[PDB]
Amino acid sequence: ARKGPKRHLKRLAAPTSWYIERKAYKWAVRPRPGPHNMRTSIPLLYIVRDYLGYAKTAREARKILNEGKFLVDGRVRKDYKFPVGIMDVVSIPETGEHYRVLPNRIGKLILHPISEEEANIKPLRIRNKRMVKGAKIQLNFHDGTNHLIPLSEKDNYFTSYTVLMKVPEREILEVLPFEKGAYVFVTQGKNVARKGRIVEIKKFPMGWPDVVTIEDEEGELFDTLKEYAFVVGRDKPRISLP
Amino acid sequence: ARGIVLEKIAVEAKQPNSGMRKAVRVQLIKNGKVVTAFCPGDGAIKFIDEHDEVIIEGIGGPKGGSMGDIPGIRYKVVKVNRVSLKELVKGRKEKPRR
Amino acid sequence: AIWQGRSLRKPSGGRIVLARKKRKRELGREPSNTRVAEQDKRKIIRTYGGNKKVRLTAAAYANVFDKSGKGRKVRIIRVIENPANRQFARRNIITKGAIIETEIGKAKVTSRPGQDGVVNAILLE
Amino acid sequence: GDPKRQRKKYETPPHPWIKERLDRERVLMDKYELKNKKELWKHETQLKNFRRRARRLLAARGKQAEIEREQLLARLKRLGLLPEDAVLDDVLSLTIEDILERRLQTIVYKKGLARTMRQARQLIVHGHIEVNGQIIRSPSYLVLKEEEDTITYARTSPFANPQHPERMMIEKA
RNA sequence: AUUCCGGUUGAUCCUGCCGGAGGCCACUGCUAUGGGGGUCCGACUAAGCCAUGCGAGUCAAGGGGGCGUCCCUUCUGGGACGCCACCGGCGGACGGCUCAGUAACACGUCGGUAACCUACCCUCGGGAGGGGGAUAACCCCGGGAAACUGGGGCUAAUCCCCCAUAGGCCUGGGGUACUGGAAGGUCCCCAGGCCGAAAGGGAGCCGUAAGGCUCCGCCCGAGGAUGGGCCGGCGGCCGAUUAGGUAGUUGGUGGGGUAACGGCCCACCAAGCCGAAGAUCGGUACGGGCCGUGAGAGCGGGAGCCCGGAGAUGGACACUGAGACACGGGUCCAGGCCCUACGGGGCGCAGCAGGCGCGAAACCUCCGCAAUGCGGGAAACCGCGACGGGGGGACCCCCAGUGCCGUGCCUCUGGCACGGCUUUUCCGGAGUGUAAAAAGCUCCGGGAAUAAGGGCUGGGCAAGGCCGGUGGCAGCCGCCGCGGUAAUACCGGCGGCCCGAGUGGUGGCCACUAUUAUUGGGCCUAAAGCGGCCGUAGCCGGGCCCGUAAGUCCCUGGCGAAAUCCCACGGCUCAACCGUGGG
RNA sequence: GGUCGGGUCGAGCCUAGGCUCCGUGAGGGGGGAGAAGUCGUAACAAGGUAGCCGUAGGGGAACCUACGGCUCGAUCACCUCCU
RNA sequence: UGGAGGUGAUUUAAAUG
Ligand SMILES: [Mg+2]
Ligand SMILES: [Mg+2]
Ligand SMILES: [Mg+2]
Ligand SMILES: [Mg+2]
Ligand SMILES: [Mg+2]
Ligand SMILES: [Mg+2]
Ligand SMILES: [Mg+2]
Ligand SMILES: [Mg+2]
Ligand SMILES: [Mg+2]
Ligand SMILES: [Mg+2]
Ligand SMILES: [Mg+2]
Ligand SMILES: [Mg+2]
Ligand SMILES: [Mg+2]
Ligand SMILES: [Mg+2]
Ligand SMILES: [Mg+2]
Ligand SMILES: [Mg+2]
Ligand SMILES: [Mg+2]
Ligand SMILES: [Mg+2]
Ligand SMILES: [Mg+2]
Ligand SMILES: [Mg+2]
Ligand SMILES: [Mg+2]
Ligand SMILES: [Mg+2]
Ligand SMILES: [Mg+2]
Ligand SMILES: [Mg+2]
Ligand SMILES: [Mg+2]
Ligand SMILES: [Mg+2]
Ligand SMILES: [Mg+2]
Ligand SMILES: [Mg+2]
Ligand SMILES: [Mg+2]
Ligand SMILES: [Mg+2]
Ligand SMILES: [Mg+2]
Ligand SMILES: [Mg+2]
Ligand SMILES: [Mg+2]
Ligand SMILES: [Mg+2]
Ligand SMILES: [Mg+2]
Ligand SMILES: [Mg+2]
Repeated sequence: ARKGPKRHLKRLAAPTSWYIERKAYKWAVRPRPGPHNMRTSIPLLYIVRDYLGYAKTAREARKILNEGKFLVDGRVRKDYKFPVGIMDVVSIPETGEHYRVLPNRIGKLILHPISEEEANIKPLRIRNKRMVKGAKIQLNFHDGTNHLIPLSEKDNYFTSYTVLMKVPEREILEVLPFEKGAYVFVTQGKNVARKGRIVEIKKFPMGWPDVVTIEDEEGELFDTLKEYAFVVGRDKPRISLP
Repeated sequence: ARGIVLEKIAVEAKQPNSGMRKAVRVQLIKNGKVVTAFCPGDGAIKFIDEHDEVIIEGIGGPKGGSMGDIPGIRYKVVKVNRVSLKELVKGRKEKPRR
Repeated sequence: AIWQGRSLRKPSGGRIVLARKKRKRELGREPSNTRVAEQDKRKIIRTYGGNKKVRLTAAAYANVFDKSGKGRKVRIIRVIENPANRQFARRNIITKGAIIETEIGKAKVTSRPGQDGVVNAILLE
Repeated sequence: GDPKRQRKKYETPPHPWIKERLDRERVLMDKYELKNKKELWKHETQLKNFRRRARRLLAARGKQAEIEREQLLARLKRLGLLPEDAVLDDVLSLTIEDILERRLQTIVYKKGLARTMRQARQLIVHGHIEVNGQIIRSPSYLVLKEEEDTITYARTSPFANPQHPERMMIEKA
């Protein structure tokens, strides 16, 4: 980029979390800005063409998308560049199937089949929280979206809590706090895709991030960054996880 | 490198050898400098003429320099008027334009 | 014309040879020498990213504030002094920190008229 | 830096004219009817690489070393170069003759499908031999133990007829 | 393979350098049957100069027109249909090419921005009220050799301009709702100012109409995302026959300017700042992932693919825009060049092909948007010398051929004579393959037919003590050495050896070399201990007890892109190559 | 958009001063090969005056002489110091 | 048996291949 934004992406420089054959072609789809970030999502064309196999070429994948056959978090998505990320729900109603997008033990994105009932809810980690005009509270989530709450509720939400949201209506139905004994699922790092319970929380001076110790099912204790630990239940999971 | 022949000469071998080694003075196209080049083979000097163009390369001695009983000569002729000199000395081919 | 990129000198005193042309995003602009006049005059500058700046070139009024929180819009007589430049007071140049005299007394300017477009001052007792 | 360059799979001798090595290699070339030196050198290199992996694994310890140690043994017994109860030290007693006995040319001659090594080479090149239902025309292909006994004449070959004149002469040996 | 061999003497043992023997890269002599795979082919000299064609468009569901075929009536028309250009919108700042400049916060790596900008996209909270205006197209008349360009008439918009409201920014006084490690930040209430939104537009049905019901859209606010700007610590060349260097220089106070912090620039006050642990100056050079070689320690290189930087004949400088001081856009100077009716007007392939010049040194003025992607469009789609497909080339790597069998004879390796066999390869066909072709692959007919060279032959070093020429002449010779009429060494014949679709010559790097020595060398007589001594920095430093935890060791969090390397398994007949996992 | 005033920034151009580099260059100077045109015999044996180092003067040329030093000097006699 | 030092001396001329 000598003078302006980049609009292209070579296959060899594609993100490491995609399932893609890196030497078969020169170019890859450059994802459009949207909900998640580059390291935690993938364009929808690779879901339709490469993962599911409902289309052989890009041209007939686009015709499938334009007719409105794929839903992401309960909403119709037609853009083949749309980024699909961690904890989203991919729904195909004409075939009656639903999936949740989750990272692998190696850090790669995969589709986990789920029930039709569980497809109505999306968990959202609280990334930031602020005051807004009229003296109301804005909650900023991990997928980039936002919600408003009245000033009387300010003590029921804090950063790193998880909110279970009904989609596409966007209605709150449960708040899961971040504390000892909560159930967490790791989303990034060396211990990615491991899950368990919270034992201890540690803090440090001068803006170094805080760390958590987690006990798994077989009884082993391991550490990770606090912001890598995604609350999913009280003492049992509230969603289906592999 | 490529050059143009200015004259033919003969160099005496060093002691205790005896004989005359046939060579040419060559002016290089790229910078105009003049160097001496050996003409290998029996009767090879007869295939060279004044104003002819030659291709020269290293003679192959120690430290990338001269060899044998002829110190002072660092190069040898490989082509004459774009024909291989080895062929001409053996036969198998003729020197063009008379 | 006016370049704000980097010094051509190292802290040791040695010289630096430039390795590229001047980029457009590194340029400055002419200073606004805000004068005292009978009438006001301002202009609008289109800036980086398609933004705007209001540049005041001649000022006739000031907003004067007290320690109690009440403000009054009054006219400017002259510049008594300006510590920024030794000859601004002679020319009646107004910048942040200058001392101005108004109909209600002397005041110290708290605004940047070249950037904000207005003159705000605190009244000196 | 520099992008990848594809490199030779065989190594050349450090000195071209050593009498003892020349005699030994001439005997091998005559016995197995190889076409040129580089072919022989290819097999020599394969052997060397095996030994170099065993030498490194003996002096190693840890978790990845064990996985590599068992993978080397498993591959060697799949190719038929070691028996089922061999250990790592047995890798160091392998000879060049062990590898050449696994060539498809040699195995075609050993089973009695040809009368000579040269005839086995022509049978392979012309497309008369099938290996587990597939026709392979490379005489240097190394035969796995699991497919050694499913090696026959191609079902579309002239030789797949017990009354063919050339097959009867092969059977007379 | 953690290696040696020849050369100083009449003969010997050393030191020491030269040569031989291996790998990889560039040019090159002679010689060549087939296929497959790959990140190969005007980088070294000239970032020299360029004829011709092409390398960036798209939207009719934003808007008035031109013209045509038809339907209802038509004096006139209204409809539907299909092309054309213009106004208007978005893109043209990416992609592609090269390595001249640069020894620098350029690059690698860990952090910071509470000191910043961001059109297209995502979520949430709100808004779309009232007015005005010209103009292209089109018709009249034209100018100029041309490049271009003038006056009058008339017209529309999601074009342009105003009014209101919402909103934004600066300053002064209070309150403490939020995030954070920490508030010049966010939120609430008073006060003085300045700046200041929008297209309810378009399409389709249910509508007798009234009005719904969808789709694509317009503006403001908060946050994210995407693409960037700026800053710091640490790391990576050569020279002392370059020793002192700096004066907006280094810091402070008060301002300006910027998207933003800053001597970035000014006014005023001080004397600071760098340096023998190498400043300054000079030389050479784009940095990294990586690549060549070696048992390793090391030594050498950094064109091709990926990421970052820079440039568009040289030197300066602006307009539009979210983004440029813009390779196929604008201005000046300098230097070449093209067309002129002589008044004027234009052009720089370091895009793909192609030409000239330079040289030892590098290809077709071809086919396609079917695949991968990008821009535009509601969509079907359209364009793309990116990319994909072929054409030329001893680029690199992998797999094959130039016959096989039996019985006889010979000088028994191999050649010849009989009898038989096969068809990789070759010639002619059908199918599959392909965007279309070509290769490739499966079958059918013919037939051993269509296919071996280069170097060497005294020692090192595998291979002749044979024959014919020449006669210190001619010639050979990496080194040692041959040739003076009875040459195993020159030239040639016949033999023989090595490698083989290849094999020789020249130049470079590593190894050889413990001839650069940390691992690991030397200095009495061979190169080499200052003529002698005192001492500054540096390096090296005696025993015991208590403390600390910087060095050091162990465990565990966050990082060091992909490609490249090693292993197993799987897909192309195996392989080269490609995928899934481990390292 | 033209004309004028002022401020400020600025590639290029001119003159002079100093260093730096390439190209020719009358004349002068040693160095290396060649093979012998020439004069002598200095280094090797005690090489026919032992050789050599430092400094200084002299000579066609190798070289000679003076003061201080080294053995990397032959022979005979005597003396001293050791094993 | 074999070594290390010191002081004295040395009877004309005699080039070259
Ligand atoms: Mg922080
Ligand atoms: Mg590079
Ligand atoms: Mg000697
Ligand atoms: Mg050597
Ligand atoms: Mg060029
Ligand atoms: Mg452009
Ligand atoms: Mg560009
Ligand atoms: Mg420099
Ligand atoms: Mg940096
Ligand atoms: Mg540095
Ligand atoms: Mg307004
Ligand atoms: Mg400031
Ligand atoms: Mg350069
Ligand atoms: Mg470099
Ligand atoms: Mg290239
Ligand atoms: Mg050019
Ligand atoms: Mg070439
Ligand atoms: Mg070309
Ligand atoms: Mg679109
Ligand atoms: Mg021999
Ligand atoms: Mg030779
Ligand atoms: Mg003879
Ligand atoms: Mg001969
Ligand atoms: Mg030594
Ligand atoms: Mg001494
Ligand atoms: Mg001392
Ligand atoms: Mg001690
Ligand atoms: Mg420590
Ligand atoms: Mg990597
Ligand atoms: Mg297979
Ligand atoms: Mg395999
Ligand atoms: Mg791979
Ligand atoms: Mg004498
Ligand atoms: Mg005498
Ligand atoms: Mg004498
Ligand atoms: Mg005298």
